[PDB]
Amino acid sequence: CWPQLRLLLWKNLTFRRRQTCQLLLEVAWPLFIFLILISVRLSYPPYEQHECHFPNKAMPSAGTLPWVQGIICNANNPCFRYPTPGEAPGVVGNFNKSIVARLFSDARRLLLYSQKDTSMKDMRKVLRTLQQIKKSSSNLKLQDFLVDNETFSGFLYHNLSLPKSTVDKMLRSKSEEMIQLGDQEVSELCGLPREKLAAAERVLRSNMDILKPILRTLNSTSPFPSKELAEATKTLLHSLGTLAQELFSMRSWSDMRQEVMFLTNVNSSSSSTQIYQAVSRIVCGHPDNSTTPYCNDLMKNLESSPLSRIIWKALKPLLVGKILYTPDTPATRQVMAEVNKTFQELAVFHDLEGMWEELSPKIWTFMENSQEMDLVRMLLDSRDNDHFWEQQLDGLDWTAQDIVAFLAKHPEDVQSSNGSVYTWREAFNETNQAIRTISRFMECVNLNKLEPIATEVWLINKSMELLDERKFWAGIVFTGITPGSIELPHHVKYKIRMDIDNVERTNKIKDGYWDPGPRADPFEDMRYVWGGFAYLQDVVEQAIIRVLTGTEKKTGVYMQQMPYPCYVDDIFLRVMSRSMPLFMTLAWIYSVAVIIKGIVYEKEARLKETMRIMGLDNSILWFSWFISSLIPLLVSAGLLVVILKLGNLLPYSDPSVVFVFLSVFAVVTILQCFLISTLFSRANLAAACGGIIYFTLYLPYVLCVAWQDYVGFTLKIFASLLSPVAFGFGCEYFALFEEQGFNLTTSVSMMLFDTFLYGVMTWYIEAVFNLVKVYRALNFYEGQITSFLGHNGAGKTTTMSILTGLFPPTSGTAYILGKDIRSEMSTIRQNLGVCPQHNVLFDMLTVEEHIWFYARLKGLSEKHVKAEMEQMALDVGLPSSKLKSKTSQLSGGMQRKLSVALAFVGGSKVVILDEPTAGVDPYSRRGIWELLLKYRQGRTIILSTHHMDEADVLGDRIAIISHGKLCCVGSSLFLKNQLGTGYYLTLVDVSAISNLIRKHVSEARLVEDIGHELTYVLPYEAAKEGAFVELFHEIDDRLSDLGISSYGISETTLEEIFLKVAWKLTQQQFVALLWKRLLIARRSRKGFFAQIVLPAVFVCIALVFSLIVPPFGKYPSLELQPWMYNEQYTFVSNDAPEDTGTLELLNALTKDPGFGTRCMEGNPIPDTPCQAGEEEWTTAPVPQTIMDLFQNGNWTMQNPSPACQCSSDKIKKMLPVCPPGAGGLPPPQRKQNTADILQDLTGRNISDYLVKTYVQIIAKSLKNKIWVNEFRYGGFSLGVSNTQALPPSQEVNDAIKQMKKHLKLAKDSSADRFLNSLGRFMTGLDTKNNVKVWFNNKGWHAISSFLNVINNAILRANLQKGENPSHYGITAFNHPLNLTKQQLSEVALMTTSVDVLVSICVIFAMSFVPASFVVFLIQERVSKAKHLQFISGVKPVIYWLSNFVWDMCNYVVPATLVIIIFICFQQKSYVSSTNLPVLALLLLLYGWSITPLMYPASFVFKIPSTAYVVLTSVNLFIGINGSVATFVLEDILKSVFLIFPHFCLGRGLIDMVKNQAMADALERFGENRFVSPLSWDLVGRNLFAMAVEGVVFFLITVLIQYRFFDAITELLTGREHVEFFALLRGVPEKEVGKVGEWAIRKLGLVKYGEKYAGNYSGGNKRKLSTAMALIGGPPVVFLDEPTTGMDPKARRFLWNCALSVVKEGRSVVLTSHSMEECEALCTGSVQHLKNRFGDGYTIVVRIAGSNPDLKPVQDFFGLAFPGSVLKEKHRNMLQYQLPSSLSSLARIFSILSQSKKRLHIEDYSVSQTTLDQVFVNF
Repeated sequence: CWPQLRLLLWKNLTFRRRQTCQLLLEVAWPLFIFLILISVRLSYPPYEQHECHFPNKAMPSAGTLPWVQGIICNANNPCFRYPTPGEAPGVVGNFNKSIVARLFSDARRLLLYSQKDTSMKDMRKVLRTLQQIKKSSSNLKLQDFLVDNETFSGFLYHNLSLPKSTVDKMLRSKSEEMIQLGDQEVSELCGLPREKLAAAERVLRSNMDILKPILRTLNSTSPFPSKELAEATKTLLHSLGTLAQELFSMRSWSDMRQEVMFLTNVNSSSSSTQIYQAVSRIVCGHPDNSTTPYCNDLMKNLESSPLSRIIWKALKPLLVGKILYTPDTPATRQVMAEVNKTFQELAVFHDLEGMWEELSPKIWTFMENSQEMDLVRMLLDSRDNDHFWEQQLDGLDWTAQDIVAFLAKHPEDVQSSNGSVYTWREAFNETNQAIRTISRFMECVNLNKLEPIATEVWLINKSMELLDERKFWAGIVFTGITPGSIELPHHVKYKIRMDIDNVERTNKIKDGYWDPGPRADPFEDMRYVWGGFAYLQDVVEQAIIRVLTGTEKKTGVYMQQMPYPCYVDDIFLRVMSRSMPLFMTLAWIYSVAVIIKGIVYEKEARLKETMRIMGLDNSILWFSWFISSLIPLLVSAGLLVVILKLGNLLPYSDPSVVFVFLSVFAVVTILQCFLISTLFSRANLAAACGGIIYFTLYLPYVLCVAWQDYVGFTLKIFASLLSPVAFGFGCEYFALFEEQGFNLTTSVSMMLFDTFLYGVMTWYIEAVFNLVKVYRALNFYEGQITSFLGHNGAGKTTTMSILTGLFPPTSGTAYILGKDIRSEMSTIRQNLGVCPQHNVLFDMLTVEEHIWFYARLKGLSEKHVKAEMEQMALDVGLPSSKLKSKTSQLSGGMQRKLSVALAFVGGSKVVILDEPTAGVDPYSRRGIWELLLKYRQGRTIILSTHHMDEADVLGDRIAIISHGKLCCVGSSLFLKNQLGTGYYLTLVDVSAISNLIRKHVSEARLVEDIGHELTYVLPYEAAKEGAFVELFHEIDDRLSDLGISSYGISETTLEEIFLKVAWKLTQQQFVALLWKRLLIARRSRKGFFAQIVLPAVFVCIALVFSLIVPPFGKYPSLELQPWMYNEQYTFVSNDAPEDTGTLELLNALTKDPGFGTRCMEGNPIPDTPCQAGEEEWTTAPVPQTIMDLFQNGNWTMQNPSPACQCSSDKIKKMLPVCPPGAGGLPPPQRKQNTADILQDLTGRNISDYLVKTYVQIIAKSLKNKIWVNEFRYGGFSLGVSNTQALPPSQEVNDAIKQMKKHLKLAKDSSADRFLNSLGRFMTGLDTKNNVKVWFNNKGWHAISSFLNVINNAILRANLQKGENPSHYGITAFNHPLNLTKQQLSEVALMTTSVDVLVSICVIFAMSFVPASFVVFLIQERVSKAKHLQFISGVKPVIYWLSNFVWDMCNYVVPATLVIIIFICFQQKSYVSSTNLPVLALLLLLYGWSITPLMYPASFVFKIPSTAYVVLTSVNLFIGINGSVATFVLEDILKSVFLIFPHFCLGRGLIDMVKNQAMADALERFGENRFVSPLSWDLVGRNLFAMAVEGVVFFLITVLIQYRFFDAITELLTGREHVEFFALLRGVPEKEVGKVGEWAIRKLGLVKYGEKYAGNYSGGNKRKLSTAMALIGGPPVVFLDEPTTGMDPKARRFLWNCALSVVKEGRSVVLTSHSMEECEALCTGSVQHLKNRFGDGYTIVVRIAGSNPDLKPVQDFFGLAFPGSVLKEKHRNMLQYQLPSSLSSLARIFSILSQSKKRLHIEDYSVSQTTLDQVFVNF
């Protein structure tokens, strides 16, 4: 029915709104978490990087110069964008224009040409002709020695005192001047000017010396004596011109000098960036211990310079690196010597330095003076040969140094320096300085690194002695056989030992949680390049192959990795896609906690029972709660969608799918709320535990997704028991579809199936947890109230159960319901109102909002609802509070009145009331009575109560039920007439009155007497009128004569007719309290067994997590390093097809061995041989699409790609790269073999194909969603290097040999060794064939395994037909050696998250027993125990001490248990007194300390069972904060060691320091010898003492703060109940077993109220409370509410006990809220108040037959009694007051008798004013 659902929604939203506290937090919490997440996002901006290619790295197998260039130049993996020249499929290489390479090539070619230029022989022959044809013909400035055939004046001239000229007349201080002039002025054609201007001594001698030069022609054209000599001169001219052409074309020495002077250009040279630029230009293209102090400061400067630390640490292991060696057999020694010789090819400088030193004097002597030197002097000075020089030098291309060469410096003298200073002297000094610098730089580099040592232990110790010396590179270990130089194993496996800090960790084969990226960081990620491991592997494999096969080198291995495409990374986005369920379910867990609080609060107030009683079937109210909870949850889902769609958080989101998924999850979580709400009662505790349980439900998703083991039906069956796991699966699928936007439909279907199953389970568990009634005959006539009483058995419960108790047919009675319907309840339920004991407040929904809501639910709007206000106008007049204080909670007192008024809504015609009045009796009860009388005196009413005073005052027909069967029924006087005890007369000596009353009338008798009163019983049935009329007058006369004060009259109250018809004391109290605690510990299984067991399982789970977890410091793994990891395939490209060696390699690859070592029986252990896959050339069919064959061939074969990758800048920011839209190039042919489909990329561009294939495979993985990881790890491409290389090695060696033959061959081992080393170095660069290897650092150890496999293939192809390639093979491992002291200590003090988690779990487990103590203390603290002991004279200090002692006992016992569970483990419990006793005392002190800390919590908290969870959460938070504080360091540690007051945090810190100290001790003892460290050694004692002292302070403060209901012990047996209640106090000593029995003797129930386990309904609880009230004899006993509660017969028995206790005499004090009992028991005297302070006597008279006679009865009542009042009057019955109440009862009684016996009347009774009305008047 829609209106009732609408009203339910209205009330739910009123609950959500009016409190105005929960709703604000509800709205803000999702907002708060979103603000935090946005802060995190803006703290982690996306990082976008372009695709990058990596420059090729050269291994030692390649040229040594490329190797050095690679280690120095591309040591950073720069990420050049475009494909580098080395990435091309053809010839590899990057350092083509490098200056060093140009220098080396120029030097080699010039050396080859110089000895083959046909020059040396040419000048040798020219000199021989000079010394043969012209012989000694020397023309020096003053020495013209000429030996010719006298052709051109072939005569000798000498320079003596006199000028000698043996030609003609000499003619002869006019002689030295011309000598000096000739010494100075001699040139090509200056003779005529010389002799024409030779000072002033001409004329006399000028003729001879000016005519001789004419004949001599200054040797201009003279050199033409013979044709052969002229030809020799011409060929020498040509040869030297060509030599000059070459030495100018090289042009690299000038550049070398340029950078050399640039380094030292100025004194204060700038080395910030110019030095680095110059270095990079020279080597590549534009894009501690003290051995020698010079080297020490050089390397200090090198490492201290900016932007050089990485290169410094890459170079240091190479120039002071050291190699170790295990084997010692002659063959493996030969292999190691081959490695040594391969390395030593670079050791060519020391010999170069020695040769420079040796040859500098020779070169200097040759230059200073030589016949050829003079020949070249005179050759470059002429008129004709100079033109030949000019045309030759500028012949090929050009020469700009012609003039400089012509006029170069000569040893004769210095010409000039004003213009420029650049001469051969400068070149000589510069080269000498450079050679010296080279010597000084190189001598710091150790040459030899050769040391063979047999035993591995010695290898490890020497490695230690080297690492601690800062001098070590690596070591190699083989597995050989007995000493033998031949028959070396054909399948050799080896391991490499080297520092962990310079190698990739061998523990993991992958990166774990894969993330997109190139991962090419050399500082810490790519450790195989700068650590030298790859170089070690290359050299060892090269030596092995060379020794085995014996062939030459002819092989160059290079390294490259795939260019990872352009991408934008958001690790934050990955974290969101992984764990946004956590945040959204945090919002929803707070929401469900709020909803759980609301629903459990509604249930606890018993409002569900009220709703069930009146209409409101379970299904419809459940649906109303359903919708009310959905509304806010759907709003939260909608705002979550809005926020995620916008703000650049989760774009590419389809609103429909996300919204429907969120809605279904909202429905499911609301259902989970309904499930977890089905077994809870306490509101706040229920909300907290619902939050905790939902959080626990969420946890296992992480482990399920991480392990993902045996995926299949297991996932669905497990999700059928858990919603958040299914939601997380759906979220991961949505994140998957985001990138390219098990089955979602199947997940939703099983989610709905789970929803329905959970709903039906909830229903099952919820199910499992004139009225006439014909039964042995109740009749409730229309009109007037109808009471209902009963004591034995149900009596009342059965009636409510049958009428509305979910027991429609019956409850075990006759099958007759009543109301002549018996079938349909809805109509009467609309017409029926029920007011049970529990009230209806509905939180702060005003006070009258309940009225309108109930009226609308039952009645209708408009007219009907209007009635409420007018009836409200009669209900209570409180308009000021109505308009001001609407809430009912602050309106205290009328809550019962409000409930009964709400019962009078709609049809208030068959209303039923159960104990309508309960509280402050007088005013509230009178108001309820007036309300009932003035509202519903129209039709049937049912009323049930136990006070039995409401029944008498109310005008109603009482009904008495004893055992279901009716006992009596009718009006008060009606039933009293036939079943009423005598007529009570009270007065306030005794024998005188006794004989005055008894003798006058025999029927009178005594019943009971107590001080200051006397009661008598006069039966009225037998004879009343005569006795009274003759008795009271004389009673009053005697009272006047005697000392009696007054008297009064009472009738048979309803209860009796009901019953008949139906210092050592301190130790004593301490031991008593300890006995209580021991007894409660023994019993109360649910409160202590769990507390003792679940800490044990928590410690056990901590133990298993700490044990099963693999060690975190175990780096070495002995990985066998196979080229497979799980399953994959690679590619082999036959680039540069020339059929020169490459075919051999490829056919060796394509054999039974395949790639590596899969021979014999499959030597690799894990992968097994698994020989499968037909060796076949084949490919899968290509798709048709758009005829890609020629579509992709449209002028696009080598350089361009079939498609492009769109920039992922802003339109799409996906982690992968833009998909081209096609499958790249057509799939090349594949090779099926060795269980992996190899690929071939012959004649392919490679780089683009690699990127596109990577994109395709990652897309396929995203489709299948196998936790996407990189598949292809690399490959290799064969081919041939550049053919531009200079002639082969043999040519260079032969040229060096002929050079040795020339230039005074020296057999000493100084020049021959140098030239041999230089030849070997030059020949090393030769590479007949070369290969390139593709790798990727993402797959760890791929580099090493690929080197292994490629070198194995090279070995296989190099076999000389000896046998099958299968037997030949190689293997390579890596194994970091045992760590040293420093890093072992450092890792022993690591974060050790295992230690943190175990400490947190153990402290969390142990922080519970104090919680048990606190909950026990608080539950006994609520006005039950504390004040009880106060009344007992406890001096609470001793009680606190006893509780303290018991708490520590009941902690140490769990302490012993938990230490036993640790004893189950071994390491944590060491045998001696260093680890076990410290831990035991640690736990004992933690118990001693934590429990006093939380004692104050037992004061502020007002409700038990929630302090448990509250303190648990606080302890968890404190432990977590301590753990993170421990993790703050990873900057003052002292501040950490200052927060002692947090004992839990301190104890956790002590646990972790103990663990780390034990680890340090064990590792130190294992590694070497050390002193035993004690746990307390200068650390433990101080902190334990300070912790104990702080506990003392906390105990003191809590005690001083302490200084500045019924007490029933729960889960306690009747025996022990009474036992302690006897031992409570009273100094029983040995009477302990008596006084308690004495107590029972007053209260009886030796067995019925005793031996009973637990506690029973309030009756026995109050019985025991009153029994324990009178522990002994006190002067007074105060009783507040002596019997309030369920009182079938407890009233009479308790009253008898109280009046007996008064009989012994205790002056009991009563201040109960039940007036009738208090003033019927207590005596100032009640009789005096009700006689003198009361109103007139109440008269009730009964009339039969016809009512008319009511007219005269009142008439004379107003005549004889002018002062009279009437309060009640209906057909045939009426009531009178007569306020006068004078002349004693005698006169009025007699006159009424003599009148009404005459008129018609038959029955009457006169009573004293209602015993409570006297106070009501006040």
